[PDB]
Amino acid sequence: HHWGYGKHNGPEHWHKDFPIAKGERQSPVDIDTHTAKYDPSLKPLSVSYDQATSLRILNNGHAFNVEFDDSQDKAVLKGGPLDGTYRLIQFHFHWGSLDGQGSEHTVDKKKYAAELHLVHWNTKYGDVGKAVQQPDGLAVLGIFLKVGSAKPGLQKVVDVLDSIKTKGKSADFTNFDPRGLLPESLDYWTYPGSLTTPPLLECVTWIVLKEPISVSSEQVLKFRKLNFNGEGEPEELMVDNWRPAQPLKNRQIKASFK
Ligand SMILES: NS(=O)(=O)c1ccc(C(=O)NCc2ccccc2F)cc1
Ligand SMILES: [Hg+2]
Ligand SMILES: [Zn+2]
Repeated sequence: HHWGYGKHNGPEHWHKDFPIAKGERQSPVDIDTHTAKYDPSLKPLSVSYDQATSLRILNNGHAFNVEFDDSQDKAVLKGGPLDGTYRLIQFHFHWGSLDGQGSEHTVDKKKYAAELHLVHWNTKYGDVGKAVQQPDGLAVLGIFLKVGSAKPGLQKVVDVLDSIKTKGKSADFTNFDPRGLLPESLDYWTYPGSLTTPPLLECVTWIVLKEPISVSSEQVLKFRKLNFNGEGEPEELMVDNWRPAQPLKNRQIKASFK
């Protein structure tokens, strides 16, 4: 039926309705640090989230998204391997039922507890709808989460999860600063890829940060209390909403550091 992460409609079944699932530039991938090429020509990342305007948070049945006002250049990503300006439209996470899994990307086969995706779209295309149809329409900043100390900046997100427990629920989420979710360093790996959920469009330039952020066990626990199902339907805990690593094929992962 509609896609999910369960036994009968999970990643291994997506190819039936979305042929692109077996394409040439699918994500996520495993980052082999020893074969990644240090590219000295990669420019540093430029993150300008000072004028970011969050609007709401919603449970779309696959994860929870915090949406931002992208009507104009308020929160943008430039530099790195990007040509142009990409506006932040939303961010979400992928997590597991256990601390030893949750990330989509792996580093030397190592899985993290979760993964944050800050989704941006190329402004030269006018709207996200057009951007998804282009090979460089999207730029997603990936940040690994590992369990340890608490992340203050993540707490506001954690506190409101009860208001959006089931599919379809949304809550006003204004004045949230995404800068509180960034690690100290902006060193990254980059490669051409795709959305990790259907439609699985290959329109993404992936930028994965080397340094994970730490979140407390209690914070991740709250992610695990969300529901895939809507109100009044049988409870299915939202956990393990991650796609396993895809083959790298004819691609090269570049690194901005050595
Ligand atoms: N996990 S991830 O790769 O960062 C990712 C980022 C954005 C989307 C998205 O916008 N989906 C909706 C959507 C997009 C395009 C066409 C139809 C849709 F429903 C999905 C996955
Ligand atoms: Hg595309
Ligand atoms: Zn994602």
